[PDB]
Amino acid sequence: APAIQILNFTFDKSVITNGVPSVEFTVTNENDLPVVGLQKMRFAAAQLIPQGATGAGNASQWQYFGDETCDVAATCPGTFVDQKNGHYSYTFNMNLTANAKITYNDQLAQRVLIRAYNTPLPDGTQVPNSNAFVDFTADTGAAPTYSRKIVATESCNTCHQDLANVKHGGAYSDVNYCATCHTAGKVGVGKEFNVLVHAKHKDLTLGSLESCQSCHAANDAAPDWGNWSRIPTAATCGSCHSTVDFAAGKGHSQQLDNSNCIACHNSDWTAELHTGKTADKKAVIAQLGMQATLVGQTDDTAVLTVSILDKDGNAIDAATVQDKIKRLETVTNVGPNFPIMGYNKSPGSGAAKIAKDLVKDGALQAGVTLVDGKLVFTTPALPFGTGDTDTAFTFIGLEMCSTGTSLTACTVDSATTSMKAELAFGTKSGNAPSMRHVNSVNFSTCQGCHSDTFEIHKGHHSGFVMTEQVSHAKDANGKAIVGVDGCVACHTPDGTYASGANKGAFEMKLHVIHGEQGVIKECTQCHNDFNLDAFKVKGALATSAGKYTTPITATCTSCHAPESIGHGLENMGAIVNGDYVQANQAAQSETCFYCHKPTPTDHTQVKM
Amino acid sequence: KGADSCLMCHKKMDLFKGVHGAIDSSKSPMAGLQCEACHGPLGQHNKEPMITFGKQSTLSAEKQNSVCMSCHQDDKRVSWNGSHHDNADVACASCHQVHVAKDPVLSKNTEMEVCTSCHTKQKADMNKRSSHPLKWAQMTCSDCHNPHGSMTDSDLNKPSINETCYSCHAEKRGPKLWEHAPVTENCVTCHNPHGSVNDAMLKTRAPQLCQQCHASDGHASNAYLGNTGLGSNVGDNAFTGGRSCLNCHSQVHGSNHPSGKLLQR
Amino acid sequence: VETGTSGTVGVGVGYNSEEDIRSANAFGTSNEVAGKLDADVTFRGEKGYRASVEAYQLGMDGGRLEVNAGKQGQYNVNVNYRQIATYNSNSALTPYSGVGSDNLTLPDNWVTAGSSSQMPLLMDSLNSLELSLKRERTGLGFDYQGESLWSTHVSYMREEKTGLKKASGGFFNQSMMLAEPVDYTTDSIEAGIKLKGDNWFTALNYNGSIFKNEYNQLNFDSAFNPTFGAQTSGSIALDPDNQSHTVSLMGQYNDSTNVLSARLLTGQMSQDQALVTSGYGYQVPTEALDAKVDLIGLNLKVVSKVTNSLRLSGSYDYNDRDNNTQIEEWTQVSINNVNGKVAYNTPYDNTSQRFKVAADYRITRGMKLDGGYDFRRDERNYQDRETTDENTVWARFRVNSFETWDMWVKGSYGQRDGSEYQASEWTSSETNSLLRKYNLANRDRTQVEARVTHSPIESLTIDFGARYALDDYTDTVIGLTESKDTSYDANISYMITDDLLANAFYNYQIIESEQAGSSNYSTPTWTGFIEDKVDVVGAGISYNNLLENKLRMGLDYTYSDSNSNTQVRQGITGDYGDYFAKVHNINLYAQYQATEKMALRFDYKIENYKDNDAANDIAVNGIWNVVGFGDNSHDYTAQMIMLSMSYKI
Ligand code: HEC
Ligand code: HEC
Ligand code: HEC
Ligand code: HEC
Ligand code: HEC
Ligand code: HEC
Ligand code: HEC
Ligand code: HEC
Ligand code: HEC
Ligand code: HEC
Ligand code: HEC
Ligand code: HEC
Ligand SMILES: [Ca+2]
Ligand SMILES: [Ca+2]
Ligand SMILES: [Ca+2]
Ligand SMILES: [Ca+2]
Repeated sequence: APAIQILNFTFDKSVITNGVPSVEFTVTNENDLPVVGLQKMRFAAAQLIPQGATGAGNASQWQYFGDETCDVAATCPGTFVDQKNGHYSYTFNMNLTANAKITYNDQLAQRVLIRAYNTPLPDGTQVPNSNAFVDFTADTGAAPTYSRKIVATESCNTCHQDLANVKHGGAYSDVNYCATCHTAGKVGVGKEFNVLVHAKHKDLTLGSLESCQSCHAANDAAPDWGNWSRIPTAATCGSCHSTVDFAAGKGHSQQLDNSNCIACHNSDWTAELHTGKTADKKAVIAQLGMQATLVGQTDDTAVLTVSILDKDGNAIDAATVQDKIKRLETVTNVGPNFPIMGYNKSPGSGAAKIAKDLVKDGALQAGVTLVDGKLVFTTPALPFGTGDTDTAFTFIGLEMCSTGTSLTACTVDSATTSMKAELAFGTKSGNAPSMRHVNSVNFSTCQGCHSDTFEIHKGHHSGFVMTEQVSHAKDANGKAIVGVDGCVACHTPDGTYASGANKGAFEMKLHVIHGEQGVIKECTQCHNDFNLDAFKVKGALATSAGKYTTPITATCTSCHAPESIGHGLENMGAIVNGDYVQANQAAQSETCFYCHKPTPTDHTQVKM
Repeated sequence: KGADSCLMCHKKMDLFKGVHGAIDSSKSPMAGLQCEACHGPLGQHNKEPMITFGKQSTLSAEKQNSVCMSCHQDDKRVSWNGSHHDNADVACASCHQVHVAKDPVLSKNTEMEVCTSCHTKQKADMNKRSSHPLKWAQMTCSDCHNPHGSMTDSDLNKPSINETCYSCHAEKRGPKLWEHAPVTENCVTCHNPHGSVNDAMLKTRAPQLCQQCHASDGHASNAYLGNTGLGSNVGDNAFTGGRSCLNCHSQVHGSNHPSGKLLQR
Repeated sequence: VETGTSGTVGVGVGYNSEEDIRSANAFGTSNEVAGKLDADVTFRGEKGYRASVEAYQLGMDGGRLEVNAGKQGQYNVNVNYRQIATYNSNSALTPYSGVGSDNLTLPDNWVTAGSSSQMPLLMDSLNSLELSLKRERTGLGFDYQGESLWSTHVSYMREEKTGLKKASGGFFNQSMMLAEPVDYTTDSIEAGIKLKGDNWFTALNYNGSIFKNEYNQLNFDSAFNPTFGAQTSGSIALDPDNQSHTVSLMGQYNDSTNVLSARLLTGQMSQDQALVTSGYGYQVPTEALDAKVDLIGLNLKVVSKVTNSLRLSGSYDYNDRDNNTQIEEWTQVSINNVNGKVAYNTPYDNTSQRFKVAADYRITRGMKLDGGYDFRRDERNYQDRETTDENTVWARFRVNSFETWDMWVKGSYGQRDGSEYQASEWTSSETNSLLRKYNLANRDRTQVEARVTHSPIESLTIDFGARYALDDYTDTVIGLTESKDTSYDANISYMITDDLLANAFYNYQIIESEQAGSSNYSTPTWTGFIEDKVDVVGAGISYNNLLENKLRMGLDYTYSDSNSNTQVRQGITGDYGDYFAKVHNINLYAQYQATEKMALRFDYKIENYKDNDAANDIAVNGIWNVVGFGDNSHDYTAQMIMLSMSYKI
């Protein structure tokens, strides 16, 4: 019954006899038990040209001989042998000396690949699509002198989760397999891997791709990972630098081949100019922190005190860097588990969020003062209430003028950097503050795609770098959780400035934005859990201008067109785009989770 | 006195048309002991110790050099007494001969044929592809060596290997602003002074020579496989073809250019 | 005549074709037809006045002349002349004009391009040039001997060197082969005072050298489009006018039991040439250098006879050069930095001191044994290793007595080690931590040589020997790893007392070097195998016809095969192509003593020469980023003759 999860391969003997390849291997499952009865497999053979053999400055390059698919129940060109103990062997039909395109060379390091199809065993057990490969010397079958193992599947999976998702119907899950097939002669010019992948990511904004280390880092499965700086060539550099024609001498001096590139473009130069902008960024972000406190008053106002911190976290006299602050931006709301102040004025409370910049262009703004070296500002009165609305909260973003790794006095022409954001809580009663959940979405998942220096909303705003500076909770292993709970100070249930038109409420915003991105394919990419109980303190959410929807329905229709739900929604005590009072009367009358039992791993699950 | 008579018994042949048959100066025959000095008649032969039978050739006695040494220790025959020749039981007579006009060894057309009789290695070396022009006697071993031995290691006429090269290659004497360390230290860290298969008398040439000392990351430390069958011809690149590394680093013997540190200009 | 002018003078003329100028080395000159003027004449008869002039092959290369005069035993004044000339090629092609000049220019109609394959006017423009170097040394000397002890020496020669060298000027990777002009004039001066005694003598010598290059920089237009930096013309700094001066005091104490030799030496080499600023857009810290290097030497040798069975010797030598040129900040050009990379000059200092001791024990006349130990220590500046120390122990054993055989064999084993190896900070890019520059690395050099000569019959003799050396760098993991040299040789001579003499030789040598390197600036990934080998054979016949019209003639044959083969292995193995020189030399000579007061001789030599460098077998536009000189290969058969005549006068 226990359908096979993992196929793990061990190669015992691998060679070429008079030009015919032969492999003998062992297969075992996730608990190291032999796997017997394998039905369908594709076998591929290849050859590695070393650095320089094609020309000085040229990189190492595979030659793809070809593939054969063996089905035990049907055709199989070669000789497939099951020792019915976990051990197997295959002998190819092809003879490499007979290849029309490639002169087989007994001395080149050889490689043989296996795609194990998803065909189930004769006894009915499921087999997962798998892939394995081996590197061997043609005659002796031993480890070769040289290799081309540059990038590792782990690095791609940071964003793609499983490389199979990407192309060719899931047939291929290990980047070495792609790297071997995508070589000169096998695929078209321009689709070689050292050019194809760069070209498919160059025009993407993802922050992690701003540095070569998102794909080119030290890793045990990549002994050649450092080639990323040592093998400059026209094809691979030009894959990102498409404006240059080296042969013509347009945009660069003429380069009729790659003999000379390495002479000018030494490893250290290539490396710094492509990693330096990220390093500078981290270097400047690291210099200042922020801690804020927020105190409720008897007159329903709130005193916000902001404290700028040094590299080690000790407070500093803020006037010492006032001249370097481009914008210190605050946003204050009430009710962290469900903000009751809209971006504009809310239909209920009638209040709009409190948006105040503490510093603009080096200058303290109206109503802000310096006390013990700290910034202080007192809000207009806020709609304090009972329970959750006993807690007011404020989100703080800092944008500093900079140069390189330096903070500099701000000028008209000045570069900026968004610094570590801060989150602060305070109450009117003086009792302990309520706080929103962080246990369903960890900011760490984003870092994979967006980098640890995601300057969110840099541009029209100060920008927000989410760090443990905002953390107020820890996980199972005891590590600090960075949540995105601060964002709801603007992304309120009542939307942002269009009050529903852009579906601003945070419960929906990221979903709409990212449902339209083909890289996003599983809820596990942000979600470690769904906190469904949270809906129990939710009201209705604005889904178009001025009209509201019960929260579960609102969340699902971020991706699911309301009309496309066959079974209908008003049936379920739902209200979809009704007026405020109607919708929030029905906020807790939704029937969805009586049926729908979603997990991040499969959200379509149901119990009737 | 004089003893003018040893001559008439002997076949009136050994013409004394040469320097030691001359008469004017106070050395050798006149105002001196004539055929006594080199042979020795207290009581002349036809008479071993204190006797007049000095052999003087390749034949009988050895360590007979004593006699010509009483007369010839100038600045050049110093270090002779422990010289590789003296300790090899080589004699002033095996090289020089007095009893004919002008000595062959001091023709420079011939000083090779005499030296190569024992030093057979050099007779290979100056037939090699490159070497100093000794074959047709534009030069000989006296130009570099002193056969009587010097205080320098291979009996070179100058006090060190580099100042013996500078006597003819003064262009290369220091001090330059940016000098290549091996060149300054010892010229035969790269060159073979007798000859070589490779041009310019190099022990090794083109890129591999430099790659023995230069191992920095990049183009100095890559494998230049040359002719490969898989695409890389040997003369299709500036690293193995042409002058190899010297197409871009031509000043291999040093530079006096403000920007010459990489031996470029 | 014993008194008065006496001797012989002669002349000669010779012809040669073809015009490939390597033939000019075997021949006297380059010209189609040669000129010669030999001489040897002597005067005496004026109270000891003597006045000889001798002249070898004057009128062509190798030419020499020496005239002397004065009183036989008081003084002598001589004047000399020597000519050397080596010819390299006349097959090279360059688009540059002003060849042999300070300034190499392209036509004003020239069209730059990004590579030689794409320069439209390159082929059309190529003019032929001749690579060759010629030396003309004229000297003059006074020599005054004293009555008793003191004699003095003073001499002065001036060499004028002219011709053309191969040079490369480019901008970063764009490169042009340029005709570097050479118009050198180097003066030498010697002056010495010697005091000589019964069993001692002291000398005081002054030697001086003065190099003067006519041209001090080489300017050239760029055949290429301007690359980064935006230059149309370069300026190479040529060899600067320099000079060197030195005085050595020497002392010898002779004695039947012991002898002591000493040499003291002090000198200074100077260079004050103004610096090149053309084509250089940064500020020099000085308009001119004042580089000085100070030399000091000390030499000590004692050789004593402890008994007559054995002789013991010791030596000590010390040679220290201290460059105290003045350090400054020099702006280097850099492709990575537009404002230049600043570098300090590193004036290298070199000290050497050696200590050695030996022993020559004659067990028996005809059988001598010799044994010695040598220590050397060299200290250095600004480099991977501070100090290197070698201990070598050696011996030699000669055996002449038994039969007509005469044998001897010698063996030496030396270990070089030194201080901590750690790469310099003074390079622009730090070397691999595993690299060992071979002149600094720990080495074990062991060489053994044996030679035998046997002559059973008289009128024949056969000598043969064998040599083997091995430099093994044990702790070198990147760099030169091992170099082994093995030689054989066999020479034979004989005659049936026929009064024609014959000989034959064959010598063979191979030098096998083996190195490693690392593409990923770590542990090795490739290895290089170089094989530098030579075979040379020859035989000659010579017949002196005695008791007749004093004829004498001879025939000589020699063939050499110099050959290099290098191989690199990284993953696979590649090799460099043909690198060889194969040459046949035959020399046929014959002289007839016709007319008693005259004699005539006739020479005829054929030279079949063929050389090929696979790297330079390409055309001018053969490599895209370089402008070459073209194919350098030679294959020619040269037919040369000469007549000569000598009349007694
Ligand atoms: C053969 C064994 C393959 C391996 C494994 C993978 N790919 Fe592939 N792919 C292959 C071919 C012949 C082609 C056609 C292109 C051509 O003209 O020959 C492709 C195509 C792609 C493309 C798009 C190409 C385009 O024309 O723009 C992509 C993006 C691509 N392949 C990616 C990819 C990935 C991610 C791989 C493994 C994870 C992979 N390929 C394996 C052949 C083979
Ligand atoms: C994933 C999106 C990558 C990004 C980001 C960068 N590179 Fe890359 N590179 C990538 C792949 C999948 C490969 C081919 C691996 C193979 O086995 O064929 C490469 C290859 C290179 C190379 C070639 C090295 C060689 O041929 O030996 C270079 C020089 C290279 N990449 C450079 C480079 C730089 C400088 C990067 C950031 C600026 C960079 N790559 C990003 C995948 C990805
Ligand atoms: C006001 C001070 C804001 C805070 C704090 C945050 N966001 Fe925002 N966001 C804001 C506005 C006015 C808008 C445009 C209108 C709209 O609702 O879309 C946005 C938009 C986004 C989007 C959409 C994509 C885009 O247009 O770039 C995303 C994905 C988004 N916001 C996310 C986001 C997050 C993650 C924040 C805190 C971690 C956050 N916003 C804070 C206003 C404000
Ligand atoms: C980021 C790239 C997202 C991925 C992909 C998906 N979700 Fe999400 N979700 C995201 C955010 C930032 C939040 C709001 C957190 C808050 O404090 O308000 C949510 C919320 C939900 C919820 C509500 C439950 C909760 O944990 O708060 C649900 C029920 C939900 N998301 C469902 C869901 C599904 C089914 C997804 C894939 C099919 C999915 N989300 C992807 C961010 C992201
Ligand atoms: C006859 C009365 C002689 C007188 C007077 C001198 N020499 Fe002589 N000598 C004589 C003969 C017949 C020979 C030939 C010996 C032979 O074996 O044929 C010699 C030989 C010499 C030699 C050569 C020795 C050798 O190699 O065999 C020398 C160097 C020599 N003689 C010197 C010499 C001197 C210096 C004399 C006067 C001081 C003198 N000889 C007188 C016969 C006679
Ligand atoms: C070859 C094995 C030699 C032996 C042994 C000795 N001499 Fe020599 N000598 C030899 C050469 C090739 C020359 C050429 C001049 C030069 O530039 O080296 C000389 C020269 C002399 C001279 C002339 C002045 C001089 O060159 O110093 C003298 C006075 C002289 N030689 C004496 C001499 C003595 C005393 C020897 C043995 C103890 C001796 N020579 C041996 C070659 C060889
Ligand atoms: C290697 C590190 C070397 C040292 C030490 C010395 N020289 Fe050199 N020399 C070297 C090379 C690679 C070449 C080839 C030049 C070419 O055009 O291919 C040469 C050549 C010479 C020459 C001929 C050309 C020249 O530039 O003059 C001479 C006359 C020469 N070398 C002399 C020389 C002297 C005098 C040195 C120390 C005193 C010396 N070389 C050291 C490499 C190296
Ligand atoms: C042009 C086609 C070149 C040839 C051929 C070689 N080198 Fe080179 N080299 C070249 C440039 C443009 C540079 C850098 C210029 C700058 O301003 O940075 C260099 C630099 C070096 C260095 C210093 C840098 C380093 O890697 O340490 C060395 C030690 C060096 N070059 C050595 C070297 C060797 C050993 C060569 C053949 C084996 C060689 N270069 C060829 C341009 C060119
Ligand atoms: C993938 C994207 C690559 C590829 C594979 C390479 N480059 Fe290269 N490069 C890339 C970017 C996004 C930038 C801009 C970086 C910045 O300025 O912040 C650069 C920049 C350069 C530069 C700077 C010159 C300039 O535009 O001011 C150079 C010299 C450069 N990149 C060189 C280079 C070489 C030699 C490469 C192949 C080894 C190479 N790039 C690849 C993006 C990418
Ligand atoms: C000699 C100098 C060369 C060598 C032979 C090559 N390059 Fe390359 N390169 C060089 C410089 C001085 C610059 C400008 C750097 C800057 O502006 O800071 C460049 C630039 C590039 C770029 C960047 C494209 C851009 O300007 O946006 C690339 C991609 C590049 N160089 C690559 C490259 C290749 C592939 C080479 C040989 C195959 C090569 N260069 C040779 C200097 C030199
Ligand atoms: C100083 C040097 C002298 C002097 C002043 C004389 N000899 Fe005589 N001798 C000398 C040498 C170096 C040699 C061997 C090498 C050579 O011949 O050049 C000899 C040998 C002879 C011989 C052997 C036969 C021959 O010469 O071929 C004879 C016969 C001989 N020596 C005799 C001789 C006479 C008669 C002398 C004064 C009139 C005389 N020598 C002087 C070295 C020197
Ligand atoms: C034996 C030791 C060698 C060999 C055979 C060559 N070089 Fe060099 N070289 C050597 C030293 C000790 C140094 C000083 C720097 C160091 O300690 O490594 C150098 C320096 C250079 C430089 C300057 C580079 C810099 O400053 O970083 C260049 C450009 C250079 N050498 C070139 C070069 C070439 C072309 C060689 C063979 C033709 C070559 N070297 C051989 C020591 C040694
Ligand atoms: Ca905090
Ligand atoms: Ca909205
Ligand atoms: Ca001058
Ligand atoms: Ca010093």
